[PDB]
Amino acid sequence: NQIFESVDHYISDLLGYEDDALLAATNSLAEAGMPAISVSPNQGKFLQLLAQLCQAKNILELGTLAGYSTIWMARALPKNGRLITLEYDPKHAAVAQKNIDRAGLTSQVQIRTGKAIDILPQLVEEGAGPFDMIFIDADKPPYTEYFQWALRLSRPGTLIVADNVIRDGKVLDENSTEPAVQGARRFNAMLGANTAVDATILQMVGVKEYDGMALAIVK
Amino acid sequence: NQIFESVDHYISDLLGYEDDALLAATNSLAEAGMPAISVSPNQGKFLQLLAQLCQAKNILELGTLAGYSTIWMARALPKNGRLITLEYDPKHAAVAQKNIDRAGLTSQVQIRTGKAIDILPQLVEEGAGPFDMIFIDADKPPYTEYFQWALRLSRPGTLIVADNVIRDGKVLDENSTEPAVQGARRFNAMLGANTAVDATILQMVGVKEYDGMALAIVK
Ligand SMILES: Nc1ncnc2c1ncn2[C@@H]1O[C@H](CSCC[C@H](N)C(=O)O)[C@@H](O)[C@H]1O
Ligand SMILES: Nc1ncnc2c1ncn2[C@@H]1O[C@H](CSCC[C@H](N)C(=O)O)[C@@H](O)[C@H]1O
Ligand SMILES: [Mg+2]
Ligand SMILES: [Mg+2]
Repeated sequence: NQIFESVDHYISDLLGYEDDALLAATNSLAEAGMPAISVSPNQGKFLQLLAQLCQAKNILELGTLAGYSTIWMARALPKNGRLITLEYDPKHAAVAQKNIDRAGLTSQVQIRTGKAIDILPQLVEEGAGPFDMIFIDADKPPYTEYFQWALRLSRPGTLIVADNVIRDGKVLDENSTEPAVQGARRFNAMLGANTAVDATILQMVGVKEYDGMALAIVK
Repeated sequence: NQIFESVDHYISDLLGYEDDALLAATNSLAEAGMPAISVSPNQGKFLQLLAQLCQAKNILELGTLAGYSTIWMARALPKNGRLITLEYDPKHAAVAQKNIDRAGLTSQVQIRTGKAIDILPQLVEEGAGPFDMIFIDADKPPYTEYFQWALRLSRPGTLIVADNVIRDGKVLDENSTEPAVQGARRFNAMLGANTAVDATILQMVGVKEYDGMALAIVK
């Protein structure tokens, strides 16, 4: 439906201004054959505000892409704050690095290249946590296991956000053949069973396909 | 539409459990001849999570109705925490008081029966602030002025949430003659012009009509 796109433009015209660095991060996707699946401008503003509510000094992100979400959240940090972002595809990591450098965030953002499931245990061994806010936005089948590692890297009060857990309502389909839909359903079931967090799922509409984000606070 | 309602039920089954006090607050509406306009269960859980992220000890609410939103937020408070809620309709205030008593929240929730525009300057005279979180959800035309009073009762980092600021996308109609739509448009314009806060509007779908909430953090 057109109405959600029109209302998103109305909102971003008021409260979703994008500077050159964010517009250049979006423009970088097509040039590198990367999917146009960044958070929307209004979702970026929302993640920035959540980071401010957390008084975030240390943020962990799974799934960098071009660093669009990364720039929004890193801009909530104090100058001595750090965002670690994990990216499997070396092409995406190099594009994201250029975009972070253009944004003047080189000293605040560490891009680690590799599988999230390989790097998360390294972060625990290094004592990189606890993170004030964790954004889970990589491949979807392992969301459930990514959340278990996120808890190992959390403090009481840590906010864990997981993107793309509604998928146009396809999570209602118990017989879905789509691995990302199966991954979201398994993650959502895990969150429903979890005693370590208070959580909800926010349905989200706008310029992107109908979807949702899970928000979880570590008790 | 049906999909948004079905997905809302899926989410509330996982993460939106309502105890007897919440269900009794909902049931009180039809018995009392009150409009069925409480926040949804999943919106209630979201407000509770935001109050936890604020580490709220002092909460202000405009517009109590039967106290449904009030119960969700007051349950985030520590035992020495307080929520002040403003309700113009003495019948609504009496119904909310019974519902708050049933929830065991009598000691922590103060219902003030009168117009918010009359009571807000009383709270300033009393030094009742600052509030960690403010929920604006009363009559719609004066939302703009309620927000100015909310800033007078805020600290740096206060979260201000305003419900019902999208109204099924009717805020796109500059020629709307509906008081609630004009109130939302004027508030949204104020919010886009306001240099005292960082803010967004979240589009919302689910069991209620397509709408949205404004979220603002005081600088
Ligand atoms: N196993 C894995 N570990 C880490 N990153 C992975 C991964 N599998 C996929 N990814 C990456 O996850 C990303 C998902 S898109 C991330 C979008 C970004 N958070 C934004 O909103 O701007 C892609 O860059 C993809 O390459
Ligand atoms: N001037 C005013 N001052 C305070 N409350 C007002 C008001 N005008 C209307 N109201 C009240 O605002 C309420 C709007 S409905 C509030 C719903 C409630 N927050 C919930 O989600 O559960 C009604 O109870 C109405 O009586
Ligand atoms: Mg995503
Ligand atoms: Mg309302």
